Amino acid sequence: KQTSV
Amino acid sequence: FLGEEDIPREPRRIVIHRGSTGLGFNIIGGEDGEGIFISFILAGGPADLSGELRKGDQILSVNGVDLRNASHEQAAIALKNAGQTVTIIAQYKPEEYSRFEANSRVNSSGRIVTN
Repeated sequence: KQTSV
Repeated sequence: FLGEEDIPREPRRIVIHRGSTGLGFNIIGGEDGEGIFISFILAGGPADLSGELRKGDQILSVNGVDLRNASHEQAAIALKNAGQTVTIIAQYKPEEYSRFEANSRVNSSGRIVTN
């Protein structure tokens, strides 16, 4: 999983 | 020049003032221990303008909250809801990070190289 913050 | 100097591997404190905007970086990991790593730094974002974070950096904590063993979403939630002033304790772990990105390895100076 990859999340932009 | 600089590119031949070793990247510091000790923990660092980074204070980012982003008001009500995104931090400007991507995180990967948080599955079964792994840890939370920066996989991308957005050009022009608060994290970039801090000049103190980079891909391969593990986020040890955000505003005192230990993220070493955080799950992906909770870590994301922690960062997104961190507040206007975000204090991150980060530590460069290229070997660990390299496991996520395809065809990536670490060179003698610690730089993450992708083939």
